[PDB]
Amino acid sequence: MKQTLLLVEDDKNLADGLLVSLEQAGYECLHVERIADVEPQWKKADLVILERQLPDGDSVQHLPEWKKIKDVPVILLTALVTVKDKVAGLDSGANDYLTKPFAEAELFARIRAQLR
Amino acid sequence: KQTLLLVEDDKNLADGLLVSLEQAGYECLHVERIADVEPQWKKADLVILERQLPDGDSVQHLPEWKKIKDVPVILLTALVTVKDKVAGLDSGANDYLTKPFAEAELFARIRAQLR
Repeated sequence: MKQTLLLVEDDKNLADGLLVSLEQAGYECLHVERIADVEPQWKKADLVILERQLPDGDSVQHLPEWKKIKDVPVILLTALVTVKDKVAGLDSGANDYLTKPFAEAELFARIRAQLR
Repeated sequence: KQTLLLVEDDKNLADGLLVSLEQAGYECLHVERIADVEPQWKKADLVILERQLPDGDSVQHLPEWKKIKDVPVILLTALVTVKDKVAGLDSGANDYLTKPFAEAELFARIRAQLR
């Protein structure tokens, strides 16, 4: 009875703070820190908050195959901020692309838009 | 064909933008005021919507229009703050792109909303 967000983030300090705000807002959260660990949790998520710069590669390269598993909204959240990065991320299947540093208020609003 | 409705009173911007959108294979409808939006709404597969129009702020009218038809809406404006973005998105917009923008980014975001 809560919408489940999958957060894929290897910056521990950021995820720590973000997960508290998301949980306080009433979301159920799953936290993964590597590309190798995304698939087992993918089907449980109602929306994926996905960083690109992960310890085992670039998640945008794996996003099309994840989309084949389940078509959930995906918001890329990364410090790869150029227009070329954004075009690459969105054309690989992402529904939105929020740059780091970001405002939690914007991330919350973009989550709502994807789940309405 | 996929039909785009552009709501833009900056004539020079719309002029150049409409040429790129038509060249990419989209059919385009151009509106320059809020009063001229409703008749075109139902024809659009996606609305590219500026906020700052001669007859007001379209964010005030966006919830109304969403009740007519739930079309993808990308706000395109120079109201660039988090407060503006939050207000725009919570009023029903699916995406919010700030001015100045890159046509390449807008094209990708148009694709994301229509797939």
